[PDB]
Amino acid sequence: MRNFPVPYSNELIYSTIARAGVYQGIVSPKQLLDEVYGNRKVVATLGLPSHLGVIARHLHQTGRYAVQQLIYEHTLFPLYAPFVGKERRDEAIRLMEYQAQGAVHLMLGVAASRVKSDNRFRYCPDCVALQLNRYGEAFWQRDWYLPALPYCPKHGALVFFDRAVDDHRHQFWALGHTELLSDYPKDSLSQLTALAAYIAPLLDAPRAQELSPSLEQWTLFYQRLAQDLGLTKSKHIRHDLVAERVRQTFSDEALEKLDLKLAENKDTCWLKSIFRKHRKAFSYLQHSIVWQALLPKLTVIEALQQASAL
Amino acid sequence: GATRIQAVYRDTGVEAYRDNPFIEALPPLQESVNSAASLKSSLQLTSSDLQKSRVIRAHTICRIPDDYFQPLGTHLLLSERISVMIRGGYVGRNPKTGDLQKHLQNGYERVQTGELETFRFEEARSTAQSLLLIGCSGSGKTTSLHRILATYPQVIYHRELNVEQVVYLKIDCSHNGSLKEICLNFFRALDRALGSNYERRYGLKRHGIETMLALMSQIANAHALGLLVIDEIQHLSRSRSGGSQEMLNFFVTMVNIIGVPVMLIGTPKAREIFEADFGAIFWDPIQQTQRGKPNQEWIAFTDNLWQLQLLQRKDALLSDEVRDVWYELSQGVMDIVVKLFVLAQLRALALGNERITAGLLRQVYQDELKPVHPMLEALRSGIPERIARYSDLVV
Amino acid sequence: QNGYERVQTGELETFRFEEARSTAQSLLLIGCSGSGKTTSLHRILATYPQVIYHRELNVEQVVYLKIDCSHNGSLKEICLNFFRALDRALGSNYERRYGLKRHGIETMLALMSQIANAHALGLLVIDEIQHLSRSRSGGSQEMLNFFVTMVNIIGVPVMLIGTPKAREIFEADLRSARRGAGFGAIFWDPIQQTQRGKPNQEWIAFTDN
Amino acid sequence: QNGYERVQTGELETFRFEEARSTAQSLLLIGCSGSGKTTSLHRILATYPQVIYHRELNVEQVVYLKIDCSHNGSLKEICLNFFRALDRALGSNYERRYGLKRHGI
DNA sequence: CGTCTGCCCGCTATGAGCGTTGCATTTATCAGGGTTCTGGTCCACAGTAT
DNA sequence: ATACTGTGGACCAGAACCCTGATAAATGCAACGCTCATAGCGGGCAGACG
Ligand SMILES: Nc1ncnc2c1ncn2[C@@H]1O[C@H](COP(=O)(O)OP(=O)(O)OP(O)(O)=S)[C@@H](O)[C@H]1O
Ligand SMILES: Nc1ncnc2c1ncn2[C@@H]1O[C@H](COP(=O)(O)OP(=O)(O)OP(O)(O)=S)[C@@H](O)[C@H]1O
Ligand SMILES: Nc1ncnc2c1ncn2[C@@H]1O[C@H](COP(=O)(O)OP(=O)(O)O)[C@@H](O)[C@H]1O
Ligand SMILES: [Mg+2]
Ligand SMILES: [Mg+2]
Ligand SMILES: [Mg+2]
Ligand SMILES: [Zn+2]
Repeated sequence: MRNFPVPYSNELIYSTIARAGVYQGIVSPKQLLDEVYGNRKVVATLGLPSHLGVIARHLHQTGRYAVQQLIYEHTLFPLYAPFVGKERRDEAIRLMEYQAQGAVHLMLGVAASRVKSDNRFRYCPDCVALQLNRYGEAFWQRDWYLPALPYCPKHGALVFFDRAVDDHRHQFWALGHTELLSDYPKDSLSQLTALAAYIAPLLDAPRAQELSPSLEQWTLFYQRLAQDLGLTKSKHIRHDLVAERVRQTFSDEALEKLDLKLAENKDTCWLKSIFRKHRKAFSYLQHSIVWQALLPKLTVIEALQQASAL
Repeated sequence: GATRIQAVYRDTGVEAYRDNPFIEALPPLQESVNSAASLKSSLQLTSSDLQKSRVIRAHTICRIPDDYFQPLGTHLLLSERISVMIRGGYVGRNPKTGDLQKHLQNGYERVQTGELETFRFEEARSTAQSLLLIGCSGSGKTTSLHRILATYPQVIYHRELNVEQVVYLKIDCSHNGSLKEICLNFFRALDRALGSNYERRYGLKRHGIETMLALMSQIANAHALGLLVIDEIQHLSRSRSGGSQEMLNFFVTMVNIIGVPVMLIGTPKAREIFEADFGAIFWDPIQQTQRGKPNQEWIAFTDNLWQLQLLQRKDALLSDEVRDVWYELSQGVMDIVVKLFVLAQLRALALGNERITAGLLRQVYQDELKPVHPMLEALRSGIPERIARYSDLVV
Repeated sequence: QNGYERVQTGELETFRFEEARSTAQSLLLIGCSGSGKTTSLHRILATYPQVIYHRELNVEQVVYLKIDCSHNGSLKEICLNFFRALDRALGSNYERRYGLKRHGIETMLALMSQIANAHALGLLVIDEIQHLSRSRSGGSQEMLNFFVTMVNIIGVPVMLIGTPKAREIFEADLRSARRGAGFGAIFWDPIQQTQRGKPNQEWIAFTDN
Repeated sequence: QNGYERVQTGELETFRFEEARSTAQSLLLIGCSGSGKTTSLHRILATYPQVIYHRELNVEQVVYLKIDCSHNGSLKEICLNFFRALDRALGSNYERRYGLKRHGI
């Protein structure tokens, strides 16, 4: 292949490969797969792609784009990079440079939740006006495809349309504005919009590249925070004051939508598992909620730096 | 195929050429004072070559036709027109400010719905212009075009983008006016000027003709093709049933809709195709007298040619009689003027009389130029009825 | 690259990049039958080796090649005679690969322009050019164009040999007459007993030996 | 005539004459193994003469026909057992006409 | 004006290009097993009541 | 001070995706037939010398 497009600012590599067949008139997905990759066994994935390296070979002459920049700038890897830990981050980085697709998901065990959900093609109708008036092109953006938030950190809700990524495995699809215009207002929650705005600057932060704590650092950080905060039992939780603060900060409907409904009655709760000794990595949502409810005036990067340094 | 050149951007002084990389990576425009001297060529003739053996002095003479070029008045005008219509076809295809990307999105509809008038955007305009060249056979249409287009780098590579700009391309028609074998000629030239393989990708998967015509205009925009030249357009007369009009319209759509400039070269016989339905340039052989005084072009041409002799007993200077017989036999057609000189010298070497006279010119013309006699006789007669068949002069 | 950089800076006014090769040379040999047009060529070309192998490179320079026209006047069989003759000059096979029935004349004419540059041919002589006229495959204008486009592609010089009835084939237009007499035209005649006012010496020399 | 366009179109609800009507019914039979659901049917249907040839017309009326479902559950084999059983009771050759050609269901 | 000289003319054989066909290959479907993964479960220990 | 409530922690078994094998169904390519232009011979029929 002779003319592989450079990725736009804040774009997933899926959109770049999709445009690399619109720019040259390739219609059948098998021909595009045989040209770009050389195999017909590859699977299209939005977020955390594999088979990288052949993409870096096409962009070789433009010296800037290498495998590290593609991994850390045009994927969803920085959301999972710090929370997993130093042990598996390097293995996942090594694995994404070769032909192991599902092994990367297995190594990033937080993403290894077996079957996923909400694979419909999302978009934000307000950002597309800026995309068309600035570039002349429309493309998938990393803000839209957060793992569990169907919200835009600057405008609000996302307009879904019912086409699934897994509907056609080998097809790369590119957004078209004539098909796109199906905007209708929906219900909006300001608390989740604020959460999305809080969680957005993590993506474009260089600190997440080289800084990641471990499990015992996490539990020491949590126990020191609880002891200094003062709403604790004898080396244990009050189980009421922290939950009351969480309910004050966020409504029950928001947690029900986020699939993290609080369960006071049962002994097995995600918050309780967070407090107790860590045994497995947790998602970004739980850490973000804990940080926001317990540290109401500190940014994400500085909070992670405080958790990791000590 | 061709060596790629890393682009360095210049500062054009024209307001319209503000920040278009495709026309700042091009070599600068030249004035007419040096444009008539950038094309001149000649053969060396070291002064020690007159004393060499007869076989070496015979193999040296034969390279005169391939290395002697003299710029004329019309070459400057053709060069200026080509330069303007190359640099003016890029202003509507700016790659930075989202203007080339509006053209590549429209082209996917055309290859997808199989129609060349399908549009998604409406503010994507194109400015191409067009040209057409007509002249008699042997007048020098192709050798004075390969020389003009030899100052441009063809393939250029940009590092800020990831685009390989192909400045110009050249193909020619099929021996019949076929439809499927012009698209394949375009693909063959394109992947012989780059090293890729598009003939296996397109055109070998059993596509219909409209799909091929749609794919031909998209890969010509992926690489910003500045100029397209189709040689020997007179082959179009032998087309299939009604196929002559189809490509004549297609070469109009690309200039008007897609935006790629198109140039056509042919003989006077190809005027009938356009008459039934583009700017026109007409080329004619040199006339000895047009103002009532001897033409300066003919004097300059003969005077510069006469200084390329390896004969030992060469004449001091060209006399009037030799010039008159040289024009009488050749009548001004470019190919005969040089070939007659080459053959006269080649015979003067072997015959033993290392001189050039009028009688030797007449004898060589009578012996070695038999098949070309009737056309030159018709030209010498100057009767429109005789020229109505062949001799390639436009009435 | 240095020339381009200097012409963009402004030091050097002019620069000339790569150019294209000129049209191949061509010759026409016309003479009556029985004059010795095949024997002369086969004795002249016998002093040249056919296939020379170069060690520094990896090319087998085929110095010359000889084919002949087809009795049909067909244009697609003089594209297969090329492959058939070149498979005998060398030990390779090309009529099996490039001689399919899917390819047209316009595609075979471009496939034979690549194996004529992989092996750097020096000549291509076509014998018995008389057999072109009155062909049911196409008209006269569909072969007078095939010759022009074949001269303008291959790059190797071509030589054409035929009887004096082949003059009318190539004397139909200036475009083909100019190319036929590309490097002169040779017309052959039988020996004359009396030259000017004295008996010929060539006749006596030929008869005595 | 209604059935020709169903072949051409491929949709089995089209019609050309509205006056054409169907007057057929349906039956279902279920019983445990060993009850005699096959031999009793054979004995009942042995009264009728199957193929009857008409002289004023040129048709050959087929009173009844019996096939069985394929073990594999295939959809292309139930449509081939029909042709096999039809040309076994007529002596014709319809499987080569219809089954051999590349046809969708 | 009719048979021979031109004329007509239906017919016949040939070749290059385009449209169609049968076989082998790829692709898809389904059952079985399995092997680690993780998700909830019970046991022993620290701190509190008589 | 010592016996009971709560809790931290170590932990097995249901289970989900991957690998293997056998059979059925959807394409792609090499081969074959249809169609159109071009050239010509010989016989049968409109106007000739007799
Ligand atoms: N200005 C010139 N000075 C010297 N030789 C010239 C000049 N113009 C043309 N020639 C000669 O013309 C010949 C090249 O002829 P062409 O350019 O191919 O003619 P043409 O126009 O291609 O004819 P065709 O067959 O119709 S394409 C060479 O012998 C050149 O030397
Ligand atoms: N009324 C009857 N008198 C005598 N024999 C009978 C009678 N009914 C059934 N049979 C016998 O029972 C058998 C008939 O059963 P089958 O012909 O095998 O069909 P079936 O009972 O439906 O079993 P299937 O088809 O496998 S479910 C034969 O052996 C008959 O001889
Ligand atoms: N210059 C010659 N000297 C001796 N014999 C000659 C000469 N030219 C021709 N011949 C004889 O003429 C014969 C026929 O020549 P040939 O190769 O058939 O020429 P063409 O093919 O042009 O007729 C050859 O057998 C050859 O012996
Ligand atoms: Mg030319
Ligand atoms: Mg011979
Ligand atoms: Mg039964
Ligand atoms: Zn938005």
